[PDB]
Amino acid sequence: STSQVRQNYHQDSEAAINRQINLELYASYVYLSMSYYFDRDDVALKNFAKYFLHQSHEEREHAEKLMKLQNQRGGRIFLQDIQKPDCDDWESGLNAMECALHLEKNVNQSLLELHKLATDKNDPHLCDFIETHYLNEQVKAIKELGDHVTNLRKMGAPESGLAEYLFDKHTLG
Amino acid sequence: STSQVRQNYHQDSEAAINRQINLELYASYVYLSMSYYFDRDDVALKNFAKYFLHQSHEEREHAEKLMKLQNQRGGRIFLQDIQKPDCDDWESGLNAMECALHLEKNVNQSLLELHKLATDKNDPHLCDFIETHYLNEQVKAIKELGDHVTNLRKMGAPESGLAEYLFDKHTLG
Amino acid sequence: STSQVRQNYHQDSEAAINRQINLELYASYVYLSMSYYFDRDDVALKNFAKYFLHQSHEEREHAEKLMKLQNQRGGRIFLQDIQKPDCDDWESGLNAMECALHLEKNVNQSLLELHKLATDKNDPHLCDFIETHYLNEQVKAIKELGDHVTNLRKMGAPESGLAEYLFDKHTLG
Amino acid sequence: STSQVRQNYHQDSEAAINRQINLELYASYVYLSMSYYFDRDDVALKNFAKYFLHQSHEEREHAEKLMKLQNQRGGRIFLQDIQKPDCDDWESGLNAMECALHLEKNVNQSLLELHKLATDKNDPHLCDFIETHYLNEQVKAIKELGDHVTNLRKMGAPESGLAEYLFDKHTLG
Amino acid sequence: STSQVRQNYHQDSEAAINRQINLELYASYVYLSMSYYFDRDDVALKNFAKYFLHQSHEEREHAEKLMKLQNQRGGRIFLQDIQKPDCDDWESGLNAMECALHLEKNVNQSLLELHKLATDKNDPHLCDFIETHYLNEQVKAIKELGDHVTNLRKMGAPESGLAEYLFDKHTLG
Amino acid sequence: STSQVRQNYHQDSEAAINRQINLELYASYVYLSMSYYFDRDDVALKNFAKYFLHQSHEEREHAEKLMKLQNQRGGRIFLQDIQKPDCDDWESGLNAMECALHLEKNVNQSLLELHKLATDKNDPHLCDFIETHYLNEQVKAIKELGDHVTNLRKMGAPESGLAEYLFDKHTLG
Ligand SMILES: [Mg+2]
Ligand SMILES: [Mg+2]
Ligand SMILES: [Mg+2]
Ligand SMILES: [Mg+2]
Ligand SMILES: [Mg+2]
Ligand code: NA
Ligand code: NA
Ligand code: NA
Ligand code: NA
Ligand code: NA
Ligand code: NA
Repeated sequence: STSQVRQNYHQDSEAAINRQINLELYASYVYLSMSYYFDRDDVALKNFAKYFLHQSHEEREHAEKLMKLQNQRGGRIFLQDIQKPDCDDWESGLNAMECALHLEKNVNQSLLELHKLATDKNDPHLCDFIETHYLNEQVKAIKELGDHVTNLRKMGAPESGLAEYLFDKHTLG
Repeated sequence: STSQVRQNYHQDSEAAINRQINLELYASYVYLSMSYYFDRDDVALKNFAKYFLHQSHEEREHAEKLMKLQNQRGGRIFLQDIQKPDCDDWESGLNAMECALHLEKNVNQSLLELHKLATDKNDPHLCDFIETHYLNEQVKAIKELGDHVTNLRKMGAPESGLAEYLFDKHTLG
Repeated sequence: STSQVRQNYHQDSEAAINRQINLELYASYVYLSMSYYFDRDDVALKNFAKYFLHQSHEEREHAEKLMKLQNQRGGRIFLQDIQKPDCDDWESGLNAMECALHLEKNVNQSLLELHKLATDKNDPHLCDFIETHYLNEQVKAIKELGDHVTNLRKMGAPESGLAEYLFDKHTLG
Repeated sequence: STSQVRQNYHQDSEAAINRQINLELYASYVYLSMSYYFDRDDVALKNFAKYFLHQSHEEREHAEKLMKLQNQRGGRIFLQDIQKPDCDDWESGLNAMECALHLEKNVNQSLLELHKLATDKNDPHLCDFIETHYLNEQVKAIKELGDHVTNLRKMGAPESGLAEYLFDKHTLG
Repeated sequence: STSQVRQNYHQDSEAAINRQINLELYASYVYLSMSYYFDRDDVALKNFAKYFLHQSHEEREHAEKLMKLQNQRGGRIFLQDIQKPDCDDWESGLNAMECALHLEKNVNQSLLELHKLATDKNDPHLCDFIETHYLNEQVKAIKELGDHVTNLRKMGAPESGLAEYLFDKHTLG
Repeated sequence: STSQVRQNYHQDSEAAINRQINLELYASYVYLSMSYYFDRDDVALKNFAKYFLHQSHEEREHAEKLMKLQNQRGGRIFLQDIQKPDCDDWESGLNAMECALHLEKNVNQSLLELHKLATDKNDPHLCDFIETHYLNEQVKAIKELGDHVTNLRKMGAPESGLAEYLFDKHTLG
């Protein structure tokens, strides 16, 4: 039953990786929803749409890298349903950015818990994997989203539709 | 409530498009599962894995094009859960190819029903969208998968592991 | 007696590094033996020979990097005899691949013990060195060897000499 | 009061980062002093001057990267006075190299304490940041300075002014 | 005790140069603080940050040129502590620009007093050094900062966060 | 039992080749030790280190060519332990060069005895192999090492650390 390659890879770590895969696919789905919200004719913020579509594809890449890791370590991928996102209508550029920030922090928290588990199970390869490929990416993503939210609020989003328009053009464009 | 762009776009068509989006995302998820099955150390068919990963990304593209369609027509995207695939373990290159063929035919059937609905609602734009972007793609994909299955069976898959090895190399490589 | 550069470098870590150097040189020697086994006129698998020769040189590189580390930290290299490999005759491509897999897992285990020691001695530079340069290399090597073994067995190695021939050509060539 | 981006970032870590920023700016100032000591007409070792000026700029870069980190994590930079260096006159190429070595080891010790704090506060992002960007840089810098000091002493520095002259030319030039 | 190169270089001029070096390093430190203030997630004006970082590096260059001068004339550099800047939080783009303008005028005044001393000590080399490298630089910098402040105020900074956003984009970007 | 390719290849020649393989691997190991001795922070002669590392790799190449020979003739490689070198500390550039010279002469003597055996067994292929690939290489290496030793001694090595420094720079650099 044991993979010929498996070494120093705890069942709890394997399970946590499967959970993280699902979470990354979920985040991808959330970003896809946001992107196409901004593609609506009654919202029409092309660069918001592009930004979130880019994030969606990036999250899918993160999930696939975790799947690759799972196979590298001799664990077995078990996929679960990808839940639909919490909203169909994201209301505004600012609200979408805040929800993205919240999502990224939730993903980061899950990654930190995964690192804690890896550390507890004395799995330095897994710890280094998380550090190298995920934790700094998360910190940068959170910082960028925070910068965006700060700018939007100072510009007067979301009540100033001019604010979101010019943000779309000058930051995201 | 009505989109400013909406014209000749029936509610039933909008709903059918949302269903098709979900089905395309589901197919993408199935192909992702198959790809990483072939990436397992105890299966180790790199070109099967690559082939199915390519199909997964292509299905995602199909879903995104349907979402773009929905917004172009002034319908509203409503996402649903993406169900996990039917299998974790796809057993063999041949079995995976047969399941892919079955999936593609199911997707094609849904597209045909969508076309029938479009036709019944006198929506020529939608009809030609389906015809141009989807139906021929499906026919080609089904033909290719059928060719693959035929070759694998004649080669002696799945009991002849040499068969799958050489197919991986010479057809998919 | 203390090196002018030495800082936060425990004697036990220095000794463990010297042991790892020896183990890496040993692995290099094993791979050299395997390579030239496949170069025999009665075995004659040129790409097996090339593959194992590449691995031999890579292991030598790993040893030299550990020696460089030892000097960087102000430890002192103490070399030991490099034991001859366990076999002169590696029997088959499959058997050689299995022995390589076993060897790589043994090297990985030694590296994990070294990381544990570094962690216990609060030596983050050494831990990061092991993580960055060794642990992922080992995981990849083990995964690749496992893929090779899986393919050979499915193809019918080692009784099917056609199996090894075609593997030599299509995977290793 | 809490930054919107802040997550898993302890106040003690924030304070330790501010201290490290100050220490890096201090090291930059020390190297600046040494550089321009060697630029004096009565010392006139152009390549010593260039070497230490390069080190000064590098230390400034290290400080700025720590400031960037502080903002990335949602901590707040608090700058302090940069103390003047301990010497105006560094006496000789050898003495300057020894003082540089001592300084670099002090910086390294501070970084190791910072890593210990990060580890104790379960901050893997901060630990990885220190490991990736600082610890190996410090080990290399210490090794290089030790090599320089060894060469100077063997050449006969600082009493052999020919020694320092030829070292300036052939190693640092 | 007298440098072999020293000629027509008064002790008072040497002391005034040392004071100017300190002032230039101080200005560099102020600009560094401002830059990283604008890099905060709750301020997030990337081009303000870049502008002030550029100014910081330029001020460091000015200090180093004065140190080079000191050695060229055969004076001796005596470094002092670099005081921390007056603020940690610069409040706004406009406020930072006004503080920068005030700082630059203070630096200019010190340069003018230095020139006056040079003139009084009949040091034409020093006078022309100041004139060539510093005074026009100061005049330009003061004019640029004044233009910036004027624009920000007319745009409605600092209460109009849109003002600072668009200034960051169109002037500083 | 006899290789299908074996022709005019005496068992005594096969055994002597196996001994020579071991001797070449031993020489490689000696040079590796010397190289990393010169890489020590308290020795710090980078070009000595590079020179001996080059020699180490060259000796490995010589061993591999002998292994290739063995298989070409239809003999069978039997590897033995590679003994650790006689010293951990090579004391000086001059002492290392003298030990290298002694080693090379020992290798040359073994080659000459091998040639004598080949000649006695009327093996012209083996004789010309030795002549073409080994004997002149040895003569050149011995001459070069002798030149190095002569220069070092005349320069005043090993008591004149300046001697070794300048030799490292100008001959080996
Ligand atoms: Mg505008
Ligand atoms: Mg074939
Ligand atoms: Mg790490
Ligand atoms: Mg010379
Ligand atoms: Mg003038
Ligand atoms: Na992610
Ligand atoms: Na499709
Ligand atoms: Na290795
Ligand atoms: Na530093
Ligand atoms: Na200035
Ligand atoms: Na040789």
